[PDB]
Amino acid sequence: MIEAILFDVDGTLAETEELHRRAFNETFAALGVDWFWDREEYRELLTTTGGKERIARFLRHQKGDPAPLPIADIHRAKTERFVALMAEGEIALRPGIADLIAEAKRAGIRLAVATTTSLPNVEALCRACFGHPAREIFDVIAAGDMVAEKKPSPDIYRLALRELDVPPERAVALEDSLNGLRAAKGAGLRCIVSPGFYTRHEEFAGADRLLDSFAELGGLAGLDL
Repeated sequence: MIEAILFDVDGTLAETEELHRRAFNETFAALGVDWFWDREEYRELLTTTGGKERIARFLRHQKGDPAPLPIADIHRAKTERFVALMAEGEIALRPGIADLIAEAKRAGIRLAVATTTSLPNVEALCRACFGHPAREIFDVIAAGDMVAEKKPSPDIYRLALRELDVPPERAVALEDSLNGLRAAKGAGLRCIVSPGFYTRHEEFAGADRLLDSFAELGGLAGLDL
């Protein structure tokens, strides 16, 4: 039985990371520092999950301007920009996502996000893509600093499962990245992977299904096999 479906957010519900990159760059520009993350560098920086963590890693190694503000302050400013960007643009859910979530709801299946993205990021996506606050879409929101150890650690998925009160055998995860797959699998979850722009280069050995589009599931039916 599928009692619950768990979703990563960025790269799974919607293709958002390019917008995140824009928000980072426009933030650095706004602060007047010489930092710029191009697509190539951002692809590498995405192996560090967590916004603050990604900023920290970069600032530990980069040779340009020193940080003018602490990590958290930079991330807050970037978050405000991302939230604004989500509100104005026309971000679409990835193919198949809307239909799967509607099917699940009709079927009395609970939905959760398990993500390294922050809560304001989740809210922004839900408002823009679903037209409703996150709590109206997802029964359980496990996000950001709610756990100490980020993906590939399974901790965020363990938290999500604990809050859902659903054991892994009655749940399934949808992911877009290797770190995500590893985190789901470490929590004992079957995991459906469909990569996005920034993770198409990765390898997903051990994914229960690997798809070009979540639409290939044909909804709930594709989760059983």
